[PDB]
Amino acid sequence: MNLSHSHNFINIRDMMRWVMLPSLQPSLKLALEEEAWAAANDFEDLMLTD
Amino acid sequence: QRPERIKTTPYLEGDVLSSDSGPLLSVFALQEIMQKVRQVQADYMTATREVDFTVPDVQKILDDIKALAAEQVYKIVKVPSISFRHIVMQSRDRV
Amino acid sequence: VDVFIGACSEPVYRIYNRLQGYIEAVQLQELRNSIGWLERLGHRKRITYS
Amino acid sequence: FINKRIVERVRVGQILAVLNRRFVAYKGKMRIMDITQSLKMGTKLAAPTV
Amino acid sequence: QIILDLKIDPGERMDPAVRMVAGVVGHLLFTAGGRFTNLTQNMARQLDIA
Repeated sequence: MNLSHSHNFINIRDMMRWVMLPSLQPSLKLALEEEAWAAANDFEDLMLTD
Repeated sequence: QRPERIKTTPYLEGDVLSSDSGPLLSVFALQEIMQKVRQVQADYMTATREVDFTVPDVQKILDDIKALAAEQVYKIVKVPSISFRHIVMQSRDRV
Repeated sequence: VDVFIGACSEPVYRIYNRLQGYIEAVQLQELRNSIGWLERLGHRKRITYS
Repeated sequence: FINKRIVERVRVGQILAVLNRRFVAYKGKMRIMDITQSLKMGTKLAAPTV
Repeated sequence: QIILDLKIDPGERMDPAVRMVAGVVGHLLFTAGGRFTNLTQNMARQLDIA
């Protein structure tokens, strides 16, 4: 990703545009990561509360 | 091995001058891009943030992607975790 | 371009507003006119401007 | 007698009462370079001789 | 994806005839057609003068 040293030339509305573009490559790790994020949508299983 | 390189007539047969390759033009093309932006920023009064222009090793990068294919996110184990423990107190038959 | 509101003196702010009004015109048409004029002189005088 | 508000005593709430100058600032991730000297680069085409 | 230009250089001194011959070779090696281009609007202008 830093083959053209583009890590220093990105403004705040370009990295926000990447997180909203729907394109995912399904694999074993993504099928194992999205299940891990589903178990943390309450934060009480993360020892964090309000 | 290929049907198109069989050179029968001596028209296309000529002298070899130099050579080129894939992993050599990949490091050459990134040099000629980063040398140009380091040349016009030395001849004129430019005012930007200091960004170093180092040419990365491409062959080391492509090897390290290939080593990531041998990773294993799972693991083989004989027994599961402990997952539960008990604290004793002065009481018997109640913990 | 980030625009905010600060504080400067009155006879110096007119110099700052006229300078930034010049650079707003250079990006529009003064650069394209100057480079587009050397191509007409180098056509005439047998010069090649880079 | 000078009709210029050089020094006025003022309350501490009206310290930020002089914020009325619209400043136009540029981004940190873009660049500004002076190409005034770039209008002189160019070679002269010689005439073909015998 | 890759477009060419001219690289005016004052240090190098060539025969005047090598420019005029290389205005012919550029017109039958490159491509500035209706689909893609191999060369800039300026690089294709110095070939028509050549």
